[PDB]
Amino acid sequence: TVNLGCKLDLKTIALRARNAEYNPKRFAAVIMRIREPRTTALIFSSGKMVCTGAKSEEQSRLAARKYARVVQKLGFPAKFLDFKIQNMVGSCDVKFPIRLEGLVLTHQQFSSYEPELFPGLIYRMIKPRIVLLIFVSGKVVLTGAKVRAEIYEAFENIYPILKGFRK
DNA sequence: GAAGGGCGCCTATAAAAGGGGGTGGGGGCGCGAATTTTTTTTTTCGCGATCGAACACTCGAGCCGAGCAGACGTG
Repeated sequence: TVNLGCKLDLKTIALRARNAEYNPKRFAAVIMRIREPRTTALIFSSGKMVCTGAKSEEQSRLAARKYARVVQKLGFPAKFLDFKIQNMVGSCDVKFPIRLEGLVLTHQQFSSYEPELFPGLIYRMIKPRIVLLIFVSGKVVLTGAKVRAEIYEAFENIYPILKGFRK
């Protein structure tokens, strides 16, 4: 997220902008999307904006600055204030099938495998407090992170266990 | 045209931000919400209660008759 520091007129924005859309009857924020690092932003009337989609923190800082740029170019007193990363998402694969019934058995306290509902196992780490999604093919997705190290650490913890249930 | 293959959305997690929306916590006014029910019968009482209509005798105040006082007319 980032705060622009001033109030704006989203309808004018919607009118001016070329890569945006606005619908008060649907949602309050105006939606913008740029090809740079290919991203999307949520701009509030309050002066707050949210930026998602970047594949690195520098490019997200880059994209947000680019958004602040087009807002300036509209004639508005944009300010790059209070920039902060709120979440990071990662994934990887291990290339082998795995034992999930066992994993949920041996980690009952954390796991919440629901094969009926969502196909993969939901694992809630409490180290760098991270949420993982593990699938039978071996693919793994991670979220809840604030820095890359938490992903490597959370994965560094889970990888031996997973190899240990290899089929 | 029915049976089937293909395409694409669905649910899940996260996370924040703005505002509209749902439950309950608490409060309070209403007047219907009427549930109107035929009951369920159990009288067999059975007296002794209470209770208001029904009615008769006595007293008090006013009027009329007799007694008495005042006024009018004749001897």
